[PDB]
Amino acid sequence: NHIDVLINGCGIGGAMLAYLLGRQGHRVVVVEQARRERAINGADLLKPAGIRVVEAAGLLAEVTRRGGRVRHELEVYHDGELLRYFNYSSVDARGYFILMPCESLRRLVLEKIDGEATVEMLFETRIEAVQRDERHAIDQVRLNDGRVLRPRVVVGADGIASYVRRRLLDIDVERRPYPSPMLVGTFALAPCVAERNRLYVDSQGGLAYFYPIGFDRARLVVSFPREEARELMADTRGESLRRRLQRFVGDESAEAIAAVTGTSRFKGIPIGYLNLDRYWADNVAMLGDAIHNVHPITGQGMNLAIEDASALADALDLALRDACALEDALAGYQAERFPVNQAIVSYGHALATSLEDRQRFAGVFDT
Ligand SMILES: Cc1cc2nc3c(=O)[nH]c(=O)nc-3n(C[C@H](O)[C@H](O)[C@H](O)COP(=O)(O)OP(=O)(O)OC[C@H]3O[C@@H](n4cnc5c(N)ncnc54)[C@H](O)[C@@H]3O)c2cc1C
Ligand SMILES: Nc1ccccc1C(=O)CC(=O)O
Repeated sequence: NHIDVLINGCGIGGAMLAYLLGRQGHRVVVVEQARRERAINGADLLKPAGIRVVEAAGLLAEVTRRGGRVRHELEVYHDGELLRYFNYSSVDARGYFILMPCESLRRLVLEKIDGEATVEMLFETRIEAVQRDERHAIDQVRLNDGRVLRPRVVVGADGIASYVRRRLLDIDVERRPYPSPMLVGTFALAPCVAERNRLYVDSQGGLAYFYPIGFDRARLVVSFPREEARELMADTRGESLRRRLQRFVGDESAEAIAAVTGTSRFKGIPIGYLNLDRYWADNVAMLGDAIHNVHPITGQGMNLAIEDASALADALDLALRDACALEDALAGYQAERFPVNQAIVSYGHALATSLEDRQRFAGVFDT
């Protein structure tokens, strides 16, 4: 019943890790509490560092074949006037980003895992209990199907409310909510949205970000102070939201506003602030939202899960092929990822708290 790696969670992070380890013939069991087909919804953005992972995994061609869109521009408006235009390819030819729904990319990765004979995905399954040895390493894990496994490594890829973090590592994280929630809705695609990503903010705390997703749809991500957000979502025919948008979204995006036909299909987006001091202990390591939570205004939640998965796959491959001890590989993982994750967590908070103040917001961008 010896395996190399037990991964708790089959989100984008855990799926990517499973796939990269499986490609090397490592014996992997992935435990996921949900059904495989549970349509989750998540982040839509891949940044250059995430794209590098997807490309190295051999998946980049397939991403655009399945509705992923290459982009290299963003317009940012404040109080209806253009504050910044960013052209990410204006120095770096490979500066581009990709818009790809998390669930589409995850389905692609699962299709690859289906072809890897050393990886076993267990859906509608959870860990029940673990047993530690005299060195304090997890050596036996019992699942709620009664299966017992003996993994060399246990990974928490189990997201924002990580079971591994809370129940195996005994970490409690301080909750510090933001006063403005964020919501995302999917609408018909207007030509203006097809043309260029446009982010709008105003001095009263409003945010509206319009961008295309898949072949023939568009997202609108909004943020308002909580009580206002409540009132705008309550008028379900969308008239209050559309008129609030018209206060800070100019006519370039008028057709995108008109596409907002109601509010009933908006979904909340979680908003945390976290970067754990330790990404690992003993033979247990964590990735993605289990270890950090970035403000979703950064767009980077999926991207950082993928970057972490790739780093952790590198570290675990070294340890499992006996190129170094596990504790040294896990320390190297943390050395590599902690600074990157820390910068984006700090930057997300700096963006979210500067929105209303035009000069400060611009200053956060310039870095
Ligand atoms: C609707 C929505 C919109 C979002 N939009 C944005 C955005 O605009 N910008 C942004 O930066 N981020 C956004 N996010 C956050 C982003 O998707 C996450 O950062 C990303 O999914 C993290 O990936 P992960 O693999 O670490 O965790 P997840 O994708 O959360 O995957 C974790 C997996 O673990 C499983 N799991 C949990 N507990 C257990 C258990 N006990 N046993 C077994 N399995 C378990 C879950 O079922 C899940 O499949 C959004 C999230 C949502 C839901
Ligand atoms: N990148 C962003 C910038 C401002 C507001 C929201 C987002 C996102 O929410 C993108 C995503 O869905 O990953």
